[PDB]
Amino acid sequence: SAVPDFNADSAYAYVANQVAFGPRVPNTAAHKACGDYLASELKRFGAKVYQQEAILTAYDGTKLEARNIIGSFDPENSKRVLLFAHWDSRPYSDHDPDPSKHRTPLDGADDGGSGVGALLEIARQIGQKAPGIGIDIIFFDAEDYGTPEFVTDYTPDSWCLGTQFWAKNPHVPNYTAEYGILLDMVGGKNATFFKEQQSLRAAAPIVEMVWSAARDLGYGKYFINAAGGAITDDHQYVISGRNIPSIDIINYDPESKTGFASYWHTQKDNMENIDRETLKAAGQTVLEVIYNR
Ligand SMILES: [Zn+2]
Repeated sequence: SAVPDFNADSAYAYVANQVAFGPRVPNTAAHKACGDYLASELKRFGAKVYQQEAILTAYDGTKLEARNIIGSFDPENSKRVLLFAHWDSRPYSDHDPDPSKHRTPLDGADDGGSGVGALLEIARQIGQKAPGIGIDIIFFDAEDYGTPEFVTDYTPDSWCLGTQFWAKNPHVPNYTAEYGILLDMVGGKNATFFKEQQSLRAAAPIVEMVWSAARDLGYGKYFINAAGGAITDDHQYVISGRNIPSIDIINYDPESKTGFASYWHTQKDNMENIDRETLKAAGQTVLEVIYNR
């Protein structure tokens, strides 16, 4: 139609390809190899790719060799939409039931892999058929290296470090877009995306447009027509730092102890939860919106 077909098999394979490297922990070989892969994949689609490298400081003082990866399509268009996700994997499994796993990196299949894999498939479609507005795909680094449950000292703003850096130092001067859409944990079987509070406060028309498109397409069992909780995530820093109204599409459970999927920040954030039908619902909705709303 006006709108390309999101190939969920393809998105799933992009998730699997990330996970295959090993956990994408900043400073590791797996992180460097996966980042190189992500950059090359955006370039093959025809994006103008920027690799923003910066040394960021984690809550414990670790210097992180961070790399935000930006792919820009129709780069001279002043009218743009930002689509983003984090690509790092957490170095801890600090919600794992087994204390011997708390200090072990997780695969981050849903928490990292899913949003990036959905965006890779979206970007693949954009490369084949221009939507008529500029699109920037951003994979933000060092999102999930915040203070773990077993550390008692507090550090403000310890999450979303790559986004914090970019928002202050964008890849092009005074970068702006009409709106932003973050995908985070968009791969889990039977995921439920509620209207997140920061998204509504900053960008209710964007929320409404996306949730209505999802309903039009038949994905209302995923895009729940209800208010969710407030979630700390990369979009808050895009809102505060670049003044781009942005939303978060994220699996939320209003009755979970953490608000997240059962496997969040555990060793079970692995490929077994990833589901083509969930990826399809998220990805096709985003295509509908950027091409056709
Ligand atoms: Zn996480």
